[PDB]
Amino acid sequence: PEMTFFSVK
Amino acid sequence: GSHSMRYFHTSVSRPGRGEPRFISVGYVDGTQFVRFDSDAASPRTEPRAPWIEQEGPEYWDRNTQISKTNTQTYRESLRNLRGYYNQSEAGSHTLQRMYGCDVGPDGRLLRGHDQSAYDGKDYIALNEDLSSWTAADTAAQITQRKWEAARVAEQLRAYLEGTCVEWLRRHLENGKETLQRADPPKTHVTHHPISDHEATLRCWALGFYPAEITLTWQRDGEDQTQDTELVETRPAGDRTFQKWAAVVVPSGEEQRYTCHVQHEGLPKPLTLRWEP
Amino acid sequence: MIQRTPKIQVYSRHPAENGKSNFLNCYVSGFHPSDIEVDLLKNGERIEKVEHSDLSFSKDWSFYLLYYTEFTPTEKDEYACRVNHVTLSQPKIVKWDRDM
Ligand code: NA
Ligand code: NA
Ligand code: NA
Ligand code: NA
Repeated sequence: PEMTFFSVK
Repeated sequence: GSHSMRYFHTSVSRPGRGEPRFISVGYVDGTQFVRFDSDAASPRTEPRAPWIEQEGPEYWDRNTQISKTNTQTYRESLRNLRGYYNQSEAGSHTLQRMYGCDVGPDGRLLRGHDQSAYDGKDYIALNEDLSSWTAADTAAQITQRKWEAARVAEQLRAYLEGTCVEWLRRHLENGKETLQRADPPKTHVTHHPISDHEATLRCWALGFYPAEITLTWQRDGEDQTQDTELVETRPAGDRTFQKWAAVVVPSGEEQRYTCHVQHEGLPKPLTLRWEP
Repeated sequence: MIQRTPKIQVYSRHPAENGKSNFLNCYVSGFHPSDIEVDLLKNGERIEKVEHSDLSFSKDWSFYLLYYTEFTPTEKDEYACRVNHVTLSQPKIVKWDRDM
């Protein structure tokens, strides 16, 4: 599965 | 051989036309296997290769929730990036990211990736150490500071060394009949007269997989790289790829020219000449 | 903005055999931004059943798409690809040439 990107840029 | 799993994320703002569209597509080597599109009538992670269809409901639901969350994060990212570059509310902008793992023939992690770009320019990338960042400009240094405080690199490292490699290996096994099958190119040399003095020799490679190939013309054994028109490798539509290379040769000198084809699917590299 | 103009290749899935069914491909690549309009044309008119791939991009961040449709080549019929993009002053038409 994909990764949930832990922060907005 | 070596293998990779990669995800390609595109988010595009469209002021006046709703919220930024988010699309994610997943690949194993050259084979697309999933998609998510926030513009679909019912956004969900959807299979795009047959072998992935045997994954169970929890795989699809987990991926759908991740992509809906990522949809919101990229939209907040796009707002922040607009601020960082002092850009108006009225323009369309693009935020791209690609991430994934490469493994060697023995399934061991070769390296991980996590790169982002804004309006087509590199913005920030996780270094090969999976522990530090390369920021392209002072804007990305703000992002870098946020991600260092939130320890994003440590969490990316965990994903890339754990989940990514494990699931790549699982996919390679479930899809071995296609992912681990190299299809060699079908090859031919065509001949296209230009004038009394010159003709085009075009070397064809059709139907091959994976996309990696070397297709070269030689004159008396010297590589003709500078005089070769090499088209970009192109998808055939059936999972395989096509490519050709052409040189313009003096009329009557055709036999001094050889086309050489190397591909993982060939028992032996090929040497082709014009057969009238 | 970085803007990159599309490359366009129009070609068939299989070598073309007049009268034998086939697939017409228009592969647009290397462009930025992602907004693009692509039509497949038969004798200058737009073909209606045209599918396309999910938007993705290359290592240099430039986008690519494959538009395709079923078709049967013939000596008289002329097929083409018509692409519009912010980098082009007019839509570009590329004719299908069965030797390319
Ligand atoms: Na928007
Ligand atoms: Na499903
Ligand atoms: Na933005
Ligand atoms: Na971008």
